[PDB]
Amino acid sequence: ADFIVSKVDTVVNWARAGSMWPMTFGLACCAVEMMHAGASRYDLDRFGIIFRPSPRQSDVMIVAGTLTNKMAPALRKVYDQMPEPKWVVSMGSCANGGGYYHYSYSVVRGCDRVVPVDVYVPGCPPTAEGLLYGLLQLQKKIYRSKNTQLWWNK
Amino acid sequence: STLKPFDLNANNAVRNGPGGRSSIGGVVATVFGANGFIGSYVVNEISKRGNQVVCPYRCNENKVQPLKQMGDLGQVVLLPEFDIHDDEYIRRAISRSNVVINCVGIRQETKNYSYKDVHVDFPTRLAKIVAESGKVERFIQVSEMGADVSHASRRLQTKAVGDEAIMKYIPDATIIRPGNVVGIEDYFYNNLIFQLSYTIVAPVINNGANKVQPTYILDVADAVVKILKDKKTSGKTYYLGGPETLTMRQIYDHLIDTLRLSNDDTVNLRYELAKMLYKPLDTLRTKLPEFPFLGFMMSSDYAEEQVADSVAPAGSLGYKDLSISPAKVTEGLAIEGVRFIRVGGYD
Amino acid sequence: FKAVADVEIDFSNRAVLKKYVGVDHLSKEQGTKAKFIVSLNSLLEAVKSVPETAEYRKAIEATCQYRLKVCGENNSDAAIEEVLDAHLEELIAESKEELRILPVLLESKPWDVPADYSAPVFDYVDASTILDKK
Amino acid sequence: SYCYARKMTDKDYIAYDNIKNFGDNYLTDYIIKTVPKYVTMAVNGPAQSSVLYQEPTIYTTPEHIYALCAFLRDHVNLQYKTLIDITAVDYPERSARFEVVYHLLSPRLNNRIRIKVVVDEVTSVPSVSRIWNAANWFERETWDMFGVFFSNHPDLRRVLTDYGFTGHPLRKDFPLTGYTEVRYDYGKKRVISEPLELTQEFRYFDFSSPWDTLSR
Amino acid sequence: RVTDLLIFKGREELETYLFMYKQRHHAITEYIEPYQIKKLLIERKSSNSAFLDSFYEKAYPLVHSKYA
Amino acid sequence: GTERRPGQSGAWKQVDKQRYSSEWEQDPTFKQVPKNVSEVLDDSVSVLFLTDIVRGMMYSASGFFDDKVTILYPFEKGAVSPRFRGEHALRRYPTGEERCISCKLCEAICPAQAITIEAEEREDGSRKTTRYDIDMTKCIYCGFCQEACPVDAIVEGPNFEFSTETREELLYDKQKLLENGDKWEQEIAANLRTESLYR
Amino acid sequence: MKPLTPSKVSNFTINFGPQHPAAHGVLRLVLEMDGEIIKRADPHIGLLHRGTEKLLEYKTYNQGIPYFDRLDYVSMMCMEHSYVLAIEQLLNVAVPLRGQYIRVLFSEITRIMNHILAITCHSMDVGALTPFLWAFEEREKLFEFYERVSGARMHAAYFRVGGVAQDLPIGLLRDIYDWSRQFASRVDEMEELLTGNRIWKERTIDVGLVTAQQAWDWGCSGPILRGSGIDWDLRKNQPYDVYGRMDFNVPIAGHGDCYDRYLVRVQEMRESLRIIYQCLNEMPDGLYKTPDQKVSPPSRGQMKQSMESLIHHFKLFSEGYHVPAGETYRAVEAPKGEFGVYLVSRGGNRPYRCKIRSPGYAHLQMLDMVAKGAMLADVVTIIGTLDVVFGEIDR
Amino acid sequence: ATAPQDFSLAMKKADEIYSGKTVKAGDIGFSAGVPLETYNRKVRIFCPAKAASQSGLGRTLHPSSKAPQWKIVFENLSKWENPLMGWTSTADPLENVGRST
Amino acid sequence: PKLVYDIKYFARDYRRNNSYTVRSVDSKTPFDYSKVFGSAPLKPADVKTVRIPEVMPHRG
Ligand SMILES: NC(=O)C1=CN([C@@H]2O[C@H](COP(=O)(O)OP(=O)(O)OC[C@H]3O[C@@H](n4cnc5c(N)ncnc54)[C@H](OP(=O)(O)O)[C@@H]3O)[C@@H](O)[C@H]2O)C=CC1
Ligand code: SF4
Ligand code: SF4
Ligand code: SF4
Repeated sequence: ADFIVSKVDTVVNWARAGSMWPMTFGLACCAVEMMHAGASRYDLDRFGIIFRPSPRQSDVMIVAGTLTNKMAPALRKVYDQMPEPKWVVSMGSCANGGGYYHYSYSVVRGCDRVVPVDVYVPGCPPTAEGLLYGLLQLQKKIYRSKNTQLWWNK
Repeated sequence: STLKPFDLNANNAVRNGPGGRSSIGGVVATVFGANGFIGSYVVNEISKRGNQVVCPYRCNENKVQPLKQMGDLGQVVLLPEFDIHDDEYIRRAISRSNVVINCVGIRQETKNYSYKDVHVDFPTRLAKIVAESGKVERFIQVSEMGADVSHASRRLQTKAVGDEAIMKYIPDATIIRPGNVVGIEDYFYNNLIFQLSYTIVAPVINNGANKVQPTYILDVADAVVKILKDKKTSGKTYYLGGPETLTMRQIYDHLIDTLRLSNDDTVNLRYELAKMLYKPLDTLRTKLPEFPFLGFMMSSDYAEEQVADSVAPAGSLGYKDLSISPAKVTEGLAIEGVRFIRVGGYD
Repeated sequence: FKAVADVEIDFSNRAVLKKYVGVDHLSKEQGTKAKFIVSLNSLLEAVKSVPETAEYRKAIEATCQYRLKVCGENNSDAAIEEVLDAHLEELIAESKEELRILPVLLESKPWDVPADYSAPVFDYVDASTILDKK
Repeated sequence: SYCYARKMTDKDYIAYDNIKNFGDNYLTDYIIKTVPKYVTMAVNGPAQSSVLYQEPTIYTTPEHIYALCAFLRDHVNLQYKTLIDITAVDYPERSARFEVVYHLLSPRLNNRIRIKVVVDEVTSVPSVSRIWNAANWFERETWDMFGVFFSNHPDLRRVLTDYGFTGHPLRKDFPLTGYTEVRYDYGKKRVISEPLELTQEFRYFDFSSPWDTLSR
Repeated sequence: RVTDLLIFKGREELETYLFMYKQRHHAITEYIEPYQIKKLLIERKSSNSAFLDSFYEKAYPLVHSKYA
Repeated sequence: GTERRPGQSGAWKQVDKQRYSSEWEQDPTFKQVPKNVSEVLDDSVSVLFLTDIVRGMMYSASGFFDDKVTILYPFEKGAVSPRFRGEHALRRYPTGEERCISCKLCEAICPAQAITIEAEEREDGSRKTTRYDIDMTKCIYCGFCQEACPVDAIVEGPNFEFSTETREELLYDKQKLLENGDKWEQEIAANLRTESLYR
Repeated sequence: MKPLTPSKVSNFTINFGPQHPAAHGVLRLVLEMDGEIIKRADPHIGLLHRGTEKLLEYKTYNQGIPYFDRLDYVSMMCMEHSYVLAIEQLLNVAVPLRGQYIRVLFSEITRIMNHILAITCHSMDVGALTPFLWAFEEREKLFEFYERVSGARMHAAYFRVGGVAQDLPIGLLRDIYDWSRQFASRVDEMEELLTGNRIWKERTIDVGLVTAQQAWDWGCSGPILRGSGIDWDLRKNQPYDVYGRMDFNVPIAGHGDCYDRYLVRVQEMRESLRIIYQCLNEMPDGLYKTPDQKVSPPSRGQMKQSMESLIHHFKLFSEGYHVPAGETYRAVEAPKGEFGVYLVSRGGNRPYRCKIRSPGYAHLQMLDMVAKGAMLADVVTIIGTLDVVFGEIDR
Repeated sequence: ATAPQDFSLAMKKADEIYSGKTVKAGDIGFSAGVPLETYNRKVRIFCPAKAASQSGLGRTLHPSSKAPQWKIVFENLSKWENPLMGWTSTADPLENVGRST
Repeated sequence: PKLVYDIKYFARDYRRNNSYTVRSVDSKTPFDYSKVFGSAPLKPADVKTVRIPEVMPHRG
C-alpha cells in the first residue's frame, strides 16, 4: 500500500508539473520578455507551459511588472478566482521587491505583500532563460510534494 | 487609544517601532497547528504586529501558502516536517520561542491517529518539553467550551484530559475555550450549508434543542492578543462564548432564511437512532483513511455533543474580562460569507 | 514624400495629388485663385473694426497686401502655392481662421495699453560665440 | 497651417529663409507689439527645436491666457495649431508657487513657443480646452499632480493617482514615499491601506560642494 | 477660495463612489468598518492622565501607533 | 493589394456613403469599374473563389517545411556576450585578498539604492568592509556599480540562473557575494580581459 | 401646433477590463453604448503610475537615465535619447561624430523593433497569429545586437550625456549588415500575408478615421499625422543628430484609417532600413564620447594612471556634473510619435523638474473621438493603431 | 554680490512681477490634502553652518552664494534596525523632505 | 588628439561661459514690417531655402 500510494503521488506530480496553465498578469516591462520566452525561439509549449486567458482554468500565476496601489486589489481578486493549487511566480525586480520604483507613493514593495509567492525570478528584466530556470524550479517544487502519501498517513 | 505592550519579560528592550508589520515586537511564537482554521488567524494577529512566528506544519506547501504573506521578511518561519511523536523536532521548534500556542486537534479519528494520541499524548509531551526549557513565558491552549471529563463524546473528553495535564505541568498556562467559531474557512457554517444544499436530507439531532454560543473568528484572535498583552491572565481558563446564545434550531432556521431555501430540508433524526446508525461507522473510520464523503457530522461523537448544551458556565471568565465586545454572528460582516451564496435577489 | 499605395498614380496631375493627401477633408471647395482673393479682401474688410492705429490691424493689413501682391505677379494658381508654401485650400481656410478670433480680440482689446508700457525681454548669449572669437 | 504634403520631390529645405527669420529674431517683438496687454515679460533662450536656434518664452497672467492662446492659434503669421503639453513647476520660495507652462508648435513656422502663467494655490487658471482639445487631459493631470484648479474645465478629475488620493504628489512639500501603504490582510479578506513603515529608509546623499558656483 | 477647493474635492470623493470608480471593499474598509469598530469598542477609563499613558506607551508621541 | 473595394469597409457610415454616393470613383486608391465583360468575370471569380486567401495559404504552408528556429533551453543555451550583466559577485586578488577598498562609490552611484556598505580599519590596517549587502529584489542590473568601482572589486557575473524560492535568499551579503566571485572567477577574469581592450 | 419628436436613451455602461489581445499593458475602459454602438469612451489610467517624475527629482542626472529606458519598454533608445539631448543642451556639450552615428543607428534599430511589435500585435488582436511568431525571430536578432553593445537585451542604458557608454564591439557592423540583407525579404513575407488579405482589409479599412485638423487639434504625432496626409517628421523638420545627412523619404497616406497607418508603419520600417545602411557605410572612426571629462567619465586606464582623471572619476561617480540653471524642452521622433522632456535646472546636480511628454497620452485622449460609432470589436483595432504603452502613458 | 547675470535674472524678475494672494494662516494646509497630523510636527528654520573640513563659502550665507540656503527641517523621530538585515527602519514620512527640497 | 599635452579648460569651457542680456520693449515704437515682407519672395524664382543642418556641433 505504501508503494502504491507513492506511485499514485508521483503520477499526480508528473501530471500537475508537466501541464502548467499559467495566467500572465502582464503589467509592465517583464511581460514582453515573457512574450519572447513563449515565442518561436523558446518553445514553452514543448515544456507543456501554455498560457490560459482566464483565472479559473489557470493553476500558476506570473506577476511580471510594477504593482501599484491602484492595481493591488485587482491582483488579489484575480488570485482569489483561481482554483486551489494556485502557485504564484514573482518575476522582475518590480514584482519581487518594488525594485527601481521602491521608494514611491504609488508602488507596492513586492507582490508578496498582496499574494503569497512560491518562486522569485530576479532581473530587470529577467532573461528568458532565467524565467525558464524559475519555471523549472517551480516544477521541482511540485515534484517534491507528495500529497497522496501524506493523505494515507494523515 | 494607547498601544499596550506585550507583557513579556525584557520586551521593553527589544520592542521598537509603531507596532506594525515592519516594526519589532519582542514575541517569538511557535504556533502548532498554524495551517488550521484557528491557527492561521492567531498567526496573522501575532505576525501583523511585527513579531516572529514559527509555524511547524506537516508537509503541505499549498496549505501553508497563506502564512507566507502574513509577515515581513524572516518573520514567518515554516518548518517542513512536523510530527507529534518527535521530541527533538519539538525542542528545535520552540528553541527561540518565548510564547507557545497549541491549536492541534482532530475533528475525526483515523487509522494513524486517534483522539487519545492527539488530544492527550501530544499535550503532555509538549508540556514537558516546554517546562524543561524555561525560556517560554506564556502558554496558551485552545479547547472547546463543551469539553468535560464526564462527557459522552470521546473528543470533548480527551480534550479536557489533555487540558488538565497541561495545567499540571505548566501551572501558568491559559486555556482558551471558544465556542463554535464562525469564519470564512470555518467548519460550522460551511458544514451546515453543505448539509442543507448538497445532501439528500439534513439530519438534525433531536429537534435542535441543544443551545450553543457561536463566536466570530476575529473575536477569538483578538482575545488571544489580549491574553498575551496581560500577564494577569496566566493560569486562567476563558470561556469565549458569543454575545447571543442560540439553539441549533434557530441557527438552522436563520441559515434557511438567509439562503432563501425553498422550504425546510431539515429532518428529525432523534437521538438513540444516530447512536445506532453511526456506531459501526466509527469503527469503520478507525480502520480507514480520511475520506471526504463521510466525516464529522456522521459520527456518534457529534450526536453525543449535540444532545448537550455547550454554553459557558455562569461563574466563568469571558470576553468581558478581556474588555472585548463580541460581534454578533447572525448579522453584519460575520454573515456575509453565507450571504454571498443567495439572498433571493441573487441568482 | 513617398506614397504608400502599390497602385500607380500620377502625382504631377495636381488633382490626384490633392485627392491622395486628403485636402478634400479640409474643404470640399476647389479653392481657386479668385476664392483666395475674395477671402483676403473679406479679411481686410473684417479687420476694419480694429482701431486704425493698432499694431494688430497694421500686421493684418501688411500680410493681406503681401499675399494680394503674390497673387498679382503669379498668374498660375500653382505658382501661388509654391511661393506661399501651401495649398490654395488651406490658404483660404487661413483667412477664415483669422476671422474667428476677431470677436475674442474685440472683447478684451489687447492693443489698449498705457503710453508707458514696457515689456522686459531677456536674451540668451551663447558661449560658443565669445570663445571662438570676438 | 496644416503641413499637408505638397511637394513630391526636392523638399530638402528645412523651411524658407523668410519664415525662419520671422521667428528667429522678430517673433518676440512681433508678439509684444501686436498683443501688448497679454504679455508681461519675455525670455529668449536655448531652443526647444534645436540646439543652435532660439525660441521665445512669454509670461502672461491667468486672466489673459485664453485670449492669448486664441490669438496664438489663429493669427495668420503665428499659427500654433498644436498644444504639446501643459505643465506646472512648484517653487515654494515664491509667494506665487506654481508656474503653469504651455508648450506649442507651429507647423507652418516650424517653431516652438512656451507660455507661462504664474499662480498660487488658491487662484485658478481658465481652461483652454476650447482652443486645443488636447488640453483636457493635460489640465486634469496638472490638477492631480500639483493641485492647480482649472476653471470651466468640462470635468476636472484626477487621472494618475489612486482612487481616494487627496494629496498632490509633485508638490515639493509632499514626501517622496508618501504617507500610506497598501497591504492585504488575512483577517479581513481585503486589500487595505495603512500608515507608512519602511524596512529601509530612503538615504539622501548630500553631494553639494561649498566651492560650486553654478547653483542659483 | 479654500472652501471652494475643499467642496470640489469632497464632490470628487462622492463621485468616486457614485460612478463605481471605487469598489465595495473600499467603502467597507474606509467608512463602515471603522464606525462599527468604534461602536463595538469597550475601553477601561484610564485613571492615568493623558501624559502618563503616552509616556508609558512610547518615547515619541508624534509617531503613530498601529492596531491600538 | 492596397486597392480597396467599395463594398469592403469596417465602418457603417462609410459603407453607407459609398453605397449611395459615387465619390469613391473619384478617389485614386479605390478600384474602378471593370468597364469590360472580361474584367467583370475577373473580379467575380476573384471575390467568389477566395483567390487572395489561397495566395496567403501557400505562403503560410511554406512555414510547415522550412527549418524550425528553436532552442532546447536546458540542453542548448542562447548566445551570451561578455558584456552581459547578471548576478553580482565580489572579487579577490590572486593572492586571496579581497579587491574591495570601501570607497563607497558604488553605493553612491546606485540608482536603486540596492547597496548598503559600512567599513572599518582592519587589524593589519587595511580599509575593508564589515558589511556589503545587495538587495537583488531592488537591483535593476544597470551595471553602474561595476562602472564606478576603481579596483574592479564588484562585477556583474555571467550567471542568470539564480532564481530562489524565498525572498530572503535574494538579499545577498558580503559572504555570499564573495562566494559567487569565487565560483565564477575564471569566467569573470576572461570576460574582463576581453573587455579591457574596449574600456 | 406641430407635433414634437422624442428621442432615444443610451445605457449599458460596460467596464472593459485588462484584456490580453490589445495594446500591451493594463487598460480599464468604461464604455457607454447605445445598443452595439459606442457613445462615450472614458479610459481609466494610473494603473501603472509609478511616480517616475517625482523620483527623478531625488536622483542625479546620470542616475535617472534608466528611468527613461523603463518609461517605454518597447522603444528604450528613443526614450533615453530625448533626456540625454536635453541635458546636453543645458550643459552645452558637443557630441563626437561617431557617437552621433551610433545614436542614429540604434534609434533606427529600436524604431524597427517597435514597428514589428506594433504591426504583429495588432494582427494578433485581429486574430492572425502567424506574423507574430514569424516576427519574434527578427526581434530576437535585434535584441542580440543590444545585448552585444550593452549587456542588457532590453534596458541597455547605452546612451549617455556626450556620447555612448561603450564603443561598438568588433564584428558588430558585419552582423547588423547581414541582418539588413535579409530584413527586406522578411518584411516582404509579412507584408504579403497581411496586405491584400480580404478579412484584414474589411477589418481595418475606414476604422479609426482621423483628419489632419483633428490630429493637430488633439496633439497627435508620428504615424497618426503621416497616415492622414501630413508631411511632418521631426527627423527632417527639426533634425537633432546626423539625421540631417541621412537620405530617406517620408511615407504619406491620406485616408487616416487604420489600414493607412499600417501601410505607413511598414514603409517606415523600410526607410529605417535605408537609414541603417547609410549609417553602416558612413560610420566614422574616432571618439565615441565627448572628450570633456568634467561631464563624461574618464577611461579606466586613464583614471588608473592620472591623478586628475581619478579626481574626475570620483566626483562624477559620487556627486555628478552640475547643470547650469535653465530650462529646455527637447523632443525626438519616437516610433510612437513625438517624445519630449521638459527639464528645469536650478544649477544643482539633480533635476528640479523633469516633465515627460507622452506621445501616447494624447492618443489615448483622442480615443474617445476616434471610437465613436464603432463596435466592441473595433475598439481593439483602434487601440492597436494608437499603439499605446501604459507605462509610457502613466509615468 | 554684484549680479549672476544669467537665468537667475529672469527668475528674480518673474518673482518681482508676480505675487500671491493673502490667505488666513493654515487654510492652505487643508487644501493640501495631507494628513492633518503632519502640521502637529514642529519646524526649525535655520541656515547650515560651514563644514569645518572645507574652507569654501558657498554653503554659508555669503555674498558669493546665490543659492537658497534656509531649510525647513522637522524634528527627528524613532529609528530602529531591521531584525533580518540590520537596515535602518523608520516610520517618519517627513524624514528627508525638508532637508532635501 | 591635440589635448594630450596641451591642457587649457578655460579656453574650452562652454558650460560656465553663458550669460543673459536684458532689453526693454515698448508698444510705442512701431514694428518693422519692411524686414518681414521686403525679403519675402514675390515669385517662385525668388524663393530661397534653408538647408537642413547635416551634423550637430562637435569639437573636431
Ligand atoms: N469550530 C472550531 O473551529 C473550534 C475549534 N476549536 C479547537 O481548536 C482546535 C483547532 O481548531 P481548527 O483549526 O478548527 O481545527 P483544524 O483541524 O482546522 O486545525 C487543525 C490543525 O491541527 C493540525 N493537526 C491535526 N492533527 C495533527 C497531527 N496528528 N499531527 C500534526 N498536526 C496535526 C492540522 O494540520 P493538517 O492540516 O496537516 O491536519 C491543522 O493545522 C481544535 O482542537 C478544535 O477543537 C475550539 C472551538 C471551536
Ligand atoms: S523589473 Fe524592470 S523590466 Fe521588469 S517591469 Fe520592472 S522596470 Fe520593467
Ligand atoms: S547594477 Fe545598478 S542597481 Fe544593481 S547594484 Fe549595481 S549600481 Fe545598483
Ligand atoms: S565594490 Fe568597488 S566601488 Fe564598491 S565599495 Fe568596494 S571598491 Fe568601492
